[PDB]
Amino acid sequence: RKMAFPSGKVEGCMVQVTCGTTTLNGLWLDDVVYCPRHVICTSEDMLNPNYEDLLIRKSNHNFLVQAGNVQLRVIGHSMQNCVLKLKVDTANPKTPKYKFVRIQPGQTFSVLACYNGSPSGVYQCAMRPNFTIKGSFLNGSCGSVGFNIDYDCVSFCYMHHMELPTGVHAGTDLEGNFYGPFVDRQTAQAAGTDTTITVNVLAWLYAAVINGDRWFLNRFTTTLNDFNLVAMKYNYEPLTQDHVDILGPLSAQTGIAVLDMCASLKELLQNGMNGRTILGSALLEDEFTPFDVVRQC
Amino acid sequence: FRKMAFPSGKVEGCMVQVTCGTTTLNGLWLDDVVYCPRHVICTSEDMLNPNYEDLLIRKSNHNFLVQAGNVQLRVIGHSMQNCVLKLKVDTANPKTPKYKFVRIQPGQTFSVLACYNGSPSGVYQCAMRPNFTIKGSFLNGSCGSVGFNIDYDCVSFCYMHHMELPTGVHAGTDLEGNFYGPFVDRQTAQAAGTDTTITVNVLAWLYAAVINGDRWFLNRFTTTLNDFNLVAMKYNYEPLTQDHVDILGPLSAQTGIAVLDMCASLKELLQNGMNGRTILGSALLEDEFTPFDVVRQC
Ligand SMILES: *[C@H](O)[C@H](C[C@@H]1CCNC1=O)NC(=O)[C@H](CC(C)C)NC(=O)OC1CC2(CCN(C(=O)OC(C)(C)C)CC2)C1
Repeated sequence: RKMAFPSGKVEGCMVQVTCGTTTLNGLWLDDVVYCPRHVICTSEDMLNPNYEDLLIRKSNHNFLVQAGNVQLRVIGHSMQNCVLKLKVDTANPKTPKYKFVRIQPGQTFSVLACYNGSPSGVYQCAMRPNFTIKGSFLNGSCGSVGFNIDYDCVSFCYMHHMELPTGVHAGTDLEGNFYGPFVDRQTAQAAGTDTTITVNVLAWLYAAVINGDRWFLNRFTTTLNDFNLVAMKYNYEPLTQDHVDILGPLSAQTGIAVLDMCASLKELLQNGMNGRTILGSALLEDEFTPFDVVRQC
Repeated sequence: FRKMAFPSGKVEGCMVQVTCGTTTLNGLWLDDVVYCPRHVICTSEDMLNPNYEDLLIRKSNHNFLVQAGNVQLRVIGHSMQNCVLKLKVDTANPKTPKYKFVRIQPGQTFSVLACYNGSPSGVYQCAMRPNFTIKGSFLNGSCGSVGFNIDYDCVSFCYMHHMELPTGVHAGTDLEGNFYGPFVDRQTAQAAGTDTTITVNVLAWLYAAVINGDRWFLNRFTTTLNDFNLVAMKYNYEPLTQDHVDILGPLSAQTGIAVLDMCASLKELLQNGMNGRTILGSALLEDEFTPFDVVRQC
């Protein structure tokens, strides 16, 4: 089961940011609201926005920030990469303990999808190897954030900016740097070739075993390098030794050597699933990390 | 299409732990009442075939430890309603949302906030199967975790977790303590009915496919509801109810495809199969998205 982190600590930070006829979401932490800088653009502006130029021509009072029914007065503004930072005259008493992190491709996070500053849904995503995310984001979702929670600490890793023509999504870290080769401009952008997150597929196969499901297992084995030759042929990421290490706990728990599960996955890549399904899926799933699997088994 | 859960914060603000002796589970604190599974009053050997009424007569208010985090909530009354305990406490929860208690129908989906020792671990979307089980992620200590939907700002609580079945699926009650399906809160081996496919949700999925321009499977014909139901059961599909036809109304209006015409298309898919084709990029028909879910994501 794909499980998201409880979203309450993040819900308490979501606000609405408006500039002109453009409205999206902001993240209110202490006395600063973070949001995508393209809020300052109009229709025309978005095709090729000179953001430093557009920003210098804005005043604080052109930014309407609403926390529910309350307006928050903007007393200062600055831009860090693709994120706008609006200083407000009120501190958010619901600010959690937090940090800003930049996540690695293959890592997972929860997304709190919001519209008009109001939380609407929560779901689990992975940072794809090509630095897209297979999100569910509609008009007005920009400024929705992604996060992980460790203890009481929220690690914010993603802020939402755009959708690509293939229907996947792109955004930045909370420092405003995009994941991937994308730009916050209204143009058709393609991503690099995506690949499948191999260490996560292996984790999920282990999960299917832990769940008493093992039709895909076999007696064969493989070396790491020979597995990786086949993996790359099928646009799977190569498996590193640290990935093998990371899979130990699941390996121990099932008594199945990592490289034995690699030999099972190799057979699936070459033969297909021949109708059969694994944990309900006709497709090999690659958006559970080993941690995700462990913490839920 | 993703399994998307509701934001969990309004429910997180209601979770507590309830302990009797060394047995700890979760409870739901709304206004000045805490709701939890009655089997908190059981020891190990009580769970085999508990006499709940005789177990409760021995208990007093001061035997219940209710905690929000580490802070004790004093219990000032107790009673049993079906399979839930209602513990009256001396503090009204200041985080109580607007809420309702609803009893859902099979096929309906809801979010579960999986909790341990009163602390949330994760949130996910569940569907009530036609055999009144859910495929959860519930570990020891998860009992009392709740399922819910959020409409406007109103939380509709529909599920409270009580047990696991020998096949690994899960069973529980509504917030009035009435089990979904033919299960009892005893630690005995109980079997669920053979499960079936949630027809109304498949139809919702086919409407979703049409909304996104994937409509090769629409045929020129229609059917009666009875004829469809008799065929559907031969494929281990749930028969449709009138309420099912009704909740497909909005998607039928959005697409202009009458419900019974879509039923005719599905019947053809069942009888002829997919013939190598895909719908929304899958050869499998999805049955855990409700008509409401589809609309929320389109
Ligand atoms: C901010 O809320 C918004 C979020 C977008 C809106 C729709 N889904 C989203 O994630 N972001 C923006 O509007 C971007 C602003 C720029 C200044 C960066 N622009 C875009 O995201 O580009 C448009 C979305 C787009 C529309 C058409 N098309 C499409 O229909 O795709 C399929 C897969 C549905 C056919 C591609 C995506 C271009």
